Amino acid sequence: MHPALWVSKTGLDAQQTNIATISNNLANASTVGYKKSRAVFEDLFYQNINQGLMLGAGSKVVATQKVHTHGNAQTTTNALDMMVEGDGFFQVTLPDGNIGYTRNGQFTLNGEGTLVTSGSGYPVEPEIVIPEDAISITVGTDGEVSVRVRGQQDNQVVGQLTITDFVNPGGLEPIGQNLYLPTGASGDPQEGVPGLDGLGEIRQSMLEASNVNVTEELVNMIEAQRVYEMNSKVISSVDKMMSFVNQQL
Amino acid sequence: MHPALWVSKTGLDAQQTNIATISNNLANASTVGYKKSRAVFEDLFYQNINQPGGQSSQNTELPSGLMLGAGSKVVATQKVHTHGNAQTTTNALDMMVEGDGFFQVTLPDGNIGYTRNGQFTLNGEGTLVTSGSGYPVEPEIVIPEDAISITVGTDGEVSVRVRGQQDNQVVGQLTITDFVNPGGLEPIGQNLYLPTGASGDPQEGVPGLDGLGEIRQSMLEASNVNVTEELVNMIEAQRVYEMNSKVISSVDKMMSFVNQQL
Amino acid sequence: HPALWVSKTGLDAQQTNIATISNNLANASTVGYKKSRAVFEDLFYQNINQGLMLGAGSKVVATQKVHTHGNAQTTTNALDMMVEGDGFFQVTLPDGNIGYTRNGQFTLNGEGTLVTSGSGYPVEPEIVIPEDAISITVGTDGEVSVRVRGQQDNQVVGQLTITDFVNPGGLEPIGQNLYLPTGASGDPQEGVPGLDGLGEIRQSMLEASNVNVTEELVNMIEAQRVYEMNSKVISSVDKMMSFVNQQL
Amino acid sequence: RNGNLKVDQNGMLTNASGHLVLGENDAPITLPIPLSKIEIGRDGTISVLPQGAPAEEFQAVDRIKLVKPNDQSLFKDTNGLFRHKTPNQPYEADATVSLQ
Repeated sequence: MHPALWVSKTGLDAQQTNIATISNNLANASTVGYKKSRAVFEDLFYQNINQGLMLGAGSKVVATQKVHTHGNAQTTTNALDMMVEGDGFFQVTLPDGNIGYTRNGQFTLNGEGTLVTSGSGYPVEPEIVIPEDAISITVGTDGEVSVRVRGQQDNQVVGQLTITDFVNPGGLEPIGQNLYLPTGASGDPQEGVPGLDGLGEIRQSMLEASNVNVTEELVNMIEAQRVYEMNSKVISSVDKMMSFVNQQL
Repeated sequence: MHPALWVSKTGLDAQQTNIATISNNLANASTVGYKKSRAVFEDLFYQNINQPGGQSSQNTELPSGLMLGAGSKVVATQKVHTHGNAQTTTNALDMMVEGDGFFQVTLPDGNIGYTRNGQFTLNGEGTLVTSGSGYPVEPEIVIPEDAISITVGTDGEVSVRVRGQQDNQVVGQLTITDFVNPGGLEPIGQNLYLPTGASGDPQEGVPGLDGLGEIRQSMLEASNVNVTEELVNMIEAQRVYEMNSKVISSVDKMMSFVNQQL
Repeated sequence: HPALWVSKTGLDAQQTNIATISNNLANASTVGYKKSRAVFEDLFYQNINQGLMLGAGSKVVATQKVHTHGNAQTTTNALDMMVEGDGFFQVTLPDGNIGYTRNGQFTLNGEGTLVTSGSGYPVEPEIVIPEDAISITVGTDGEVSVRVRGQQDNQVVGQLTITDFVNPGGLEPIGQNLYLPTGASGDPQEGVPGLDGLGEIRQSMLEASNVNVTEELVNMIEAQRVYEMNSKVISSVDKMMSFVNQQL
Repeated sequence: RNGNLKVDQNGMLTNASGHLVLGENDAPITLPIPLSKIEIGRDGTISVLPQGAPAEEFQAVDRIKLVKPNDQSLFKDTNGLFRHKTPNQPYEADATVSLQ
């Protein structure tokens, strides 16, 4: 048909995906440990005609880039929710048996006392089991988990948490529930003591707030809406041009 | 879409960084040995449409060229390392640097961290440690179990009094570190700084010679934040933030009008 | 149709004008910033049906920097200074040539050289603060001195100099509160900061942005309405041309 | 009258139709190859900035040949160019034509 009809349709599709990411960022404006995303645009292939004449084919959103900038800290009185001060993901065991990597720190205990996630209840690797005799839970800055036992001087150690850092956190695959899965472009899981060799430090009774810029998202909606309406006018104009021709020709 | 949209976007982001800096100073209005910070604004690049000084016709040059700005941003957060006020306390294990210098503590990873916070204490082995996470203070000062009082000299010499012995026994010597550019230190939280490339070489010595400050026992250094200044800066930050939103709103209505008309 | 593109010049002129207005409001907190006003001028005129003169529209020819001194901000930092009058601080760029700035937010590098608080460019002439200094004093004439324990009288570590230009509006802004000398700016006139028309160095003070926030808000109102007015001419011309070919 | 000028890799100044633009010496205008900023004056003067030069190194290198003959004496050729009706007649460089 008319090339302008479908070149402008690409802009409508490109902006629609752009708006979908902006709304997703605004929806997760209160999620703990959420990383905002932006839509990456790129032009389509250019065709050579009349043969040094290049015509574009439109635009598309080729990737959804996640920005893994560390968010602010929320001070909480809960003793089981923690934070990673720096680079590092908590490793949880999915029902399939593979390890999913998360940055949300809202944790709790199961019926047997194993440290699990506050949502679906997936255990945190390595397993930390809090004994019933414990009266307090302390998580050291290097993942050292210890409990205070009555009648015994000195906190006994019930486990040590480890975190995993990836060279390319943006290459992780989001699967919902604040969970990531390792991919080919993510790199290799670099596990170690949380606080040595580039790894961040565990901060107890603190939560990592969302890093979305709610002001930016509202401005991003302004330009996305106008460009979306700008492309629709070309389709309307092309529609009235083709209507004129077959009415005239 | 419109240049005014992108120019005002930088102004909105710049003010948000400015407000967060102001809020951090007010949050640490009671932190001992906290240095207030100020956001440093700078303009972005200017698009050179017409070069100033370019030759107009002949025997004439442009007195000023068409150079469109691109907005502004916060480029630095400058720590003002001026000395704070002194709080008198009855504790014998909280000290203050009377002048330039930083206490040195041992971080868990092995590196030496530098602190202006003097709230120290002892651990189960008698070593002088910080009152927070418990990091030991470099060099180690072990207080013997036979001590009846603790005296920390102006020159940093720590001595303890023992019953049955005149001339209180010396148990160690504290050394503080100064930096040419203390504002170049990297604040890692917990009232601790790490040396950086622009921080300068750590110069260590006795606290009171070579420009180093003196150690004041039973004294704490209050934060240097000006609570009134932060409130006035919050007023300026709020209004400039809102006036950039007016420009974006106006551009939004302008493009809405063009879509309905053209 | 000429009316289509005559009004397009008006739309382009207002778009450039609004961009400069947004730049002024964005830099309402930048230290040592000079506001700018777009300069409008009508395009050439055509003598048609020859004694009938028709304009070609309008455009923005230049952006004029208004170099009026801003207000004073009192700070407790001992390294941020302000020029009380006419003059620029001169810094060394990575290219080796000297850039000129009005923002006086300075600091020290690892070696003690006085550098800018942003990228870290050294300030010309070099001032080096010894490690034994306990306080830094900058006189009203750029005389920088430091206090050394055990020695009466502040020793002098150097003297700052400032540069003045006959036409500061002709300087070429390159961002980062920096300017580059151009042909129309004039010849850089260095000298002692406080003699021969040069301003005075004010330590622990900063020069505020000189923008007028109320003026820019009103300028937005007048720029937006003229932008909308030229859109209706294009819309009306479109309706006229759509009417002629439909009717004929 | 098409002033959609462009500079190729060799530095020769042409227009969008591919025609070589003449200069003050009646020859095609060839600019220095590594430019950094090109300014056309209101009279045809071409001032260029060598790459990496300071802003105070703008220099005029050529002047676009502008002609104002009698319009009644011009005819359009087979390739869209207006030429003198009388052959073998030169084109005087008028100093009154201005470029916006």
